[PDB]
Amino acid sequence: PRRNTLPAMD
Amino acid sequence: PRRNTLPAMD
Amino acid sequence: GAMGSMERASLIQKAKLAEQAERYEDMAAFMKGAVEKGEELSCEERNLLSVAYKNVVGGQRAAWRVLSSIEQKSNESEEKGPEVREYREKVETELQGVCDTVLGLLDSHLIKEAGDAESRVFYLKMKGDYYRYLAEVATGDDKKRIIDSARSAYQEAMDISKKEMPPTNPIRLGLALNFSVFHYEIANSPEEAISLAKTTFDEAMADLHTLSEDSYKDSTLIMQLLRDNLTLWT
Amino acid sequence: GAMGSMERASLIQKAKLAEQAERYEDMAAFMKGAVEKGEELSCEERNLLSVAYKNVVGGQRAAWRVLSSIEQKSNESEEKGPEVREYREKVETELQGVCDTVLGLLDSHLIKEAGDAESRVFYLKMKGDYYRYLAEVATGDDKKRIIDSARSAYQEAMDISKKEMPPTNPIRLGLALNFSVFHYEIANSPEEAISLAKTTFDEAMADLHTLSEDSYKDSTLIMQLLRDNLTLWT
Ligand SMILES: [Mg+2]
Ligand SMILES: [Mg+2]
Ligand SMILES: [Mg+2]
Ligand SMILES: [Mg+2]
Repeated sequence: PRRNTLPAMD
Repeated sequence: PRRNTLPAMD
Repeated sequence: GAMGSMERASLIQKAKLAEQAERYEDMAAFMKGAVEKGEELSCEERNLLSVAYKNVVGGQRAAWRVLSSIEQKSNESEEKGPEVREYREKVETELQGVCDTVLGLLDSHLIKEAGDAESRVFYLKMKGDYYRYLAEVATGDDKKRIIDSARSAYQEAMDISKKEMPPTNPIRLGLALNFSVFHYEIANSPEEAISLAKTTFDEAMADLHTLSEDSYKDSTLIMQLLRDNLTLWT
Repeated sequence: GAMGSMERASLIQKAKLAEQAERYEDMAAFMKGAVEKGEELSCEERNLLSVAYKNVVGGQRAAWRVLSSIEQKSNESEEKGPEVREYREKVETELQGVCDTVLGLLDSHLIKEAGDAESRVFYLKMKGDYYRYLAEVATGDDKKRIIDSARSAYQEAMDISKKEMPPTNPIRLGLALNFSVFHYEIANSPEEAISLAKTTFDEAMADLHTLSEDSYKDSTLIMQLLRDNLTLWT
């Protein structure tokens, strides 16, 4: 589970 | 469901 | 050849790194440079060449089908101008360029040096496959000739594999799967498509007893793709 | 500018076709050409520019991380030669080139013309993001300067969004999520990372009552990404 950033890849 | 051919995409 | 100054062994190592990185354009360019060194390709190296170009052309075919679909829906409808057609043409031209690159590699000079059943059948399959991708987008006066260039390569591959390889050979099963689909969706021959896949499935089933556990897994994996197509078509 | 002869409206239409086709390199090149027309970008057009480059740089970052990992494992180990390092450098140079392209677009001249909160905060966020991707691969004497160029852009964006946008604004929440991650994994400031995400989450939660059902979904979607990071870090 990688931490989130925006926007996300397709 | 698409018919199969080889090789397949990743 | 931008790869002419790199070592063949470094080109092969970097194709494998590029697969692991999912960089298939780099993978294809590395394998193109390796082939242009002029030496025959090993079994593993053939798979790397095939895998690399199949992922590149696969992205272009998916893109082409999405744009062809939008373009058809806009020809049924509010005019939006030429943009859909122009972009579908640009992608299509790129796709044809990749198919021509692979066909040029097979013609200069992989096929004429392939003396073994497994190498020659492998390249003849690739030739049929990349003429088939050209045929998927062809509309002009050369469509019939393109289809026949696919059929001819597929047939010569089928003749050799029938004489030289067991019915369970993975390259032979992959060739028959693909040739079957050619009959179904390119040549308008769905009965031929169905007949070749049943016959291929049945003959390999009878040969499974001769196989090791790993060969058994390899072969049955491809028989399941044959069965899936038949379930879809019947 | 290879796109200089196409209409701005055709460049925008083809960026949307290229998204639907999953052709993000084409998408980015189309949006690059649109920006170079010199007109301000609309809200939708900003999203297309961001989406396009994020998918391109995302493929390169994933590839870079795989090669950096193989390269480290080979420096722990049987020497394989320079191929892993050379290929990781080539990808890295391509990645830095994409980040420099985006930063050049923001600097010439999107940021100086962005007078509205939503446009200026959006571009300042992008500036921080693309300095952050440069910082992910930087090792030399400019790493500290790169990190500070990210921090500085992120901070100016944070100051404007605090003065000009509600705590639930999706661009404000996205900015705080990304700025938080910068603290965590770039600036070695995991407590700052955690504090900004809790504070962002809490202030938006208190503002949710002012929102329509669609705005509510937009905002709560991004609050869930903030909560996931905090669950991962605590
Ligand atoms: Mg070279
Ligand atoms: Mg019948
Ligand atoms: Mg032009
Ligand atoms: Mg603490």
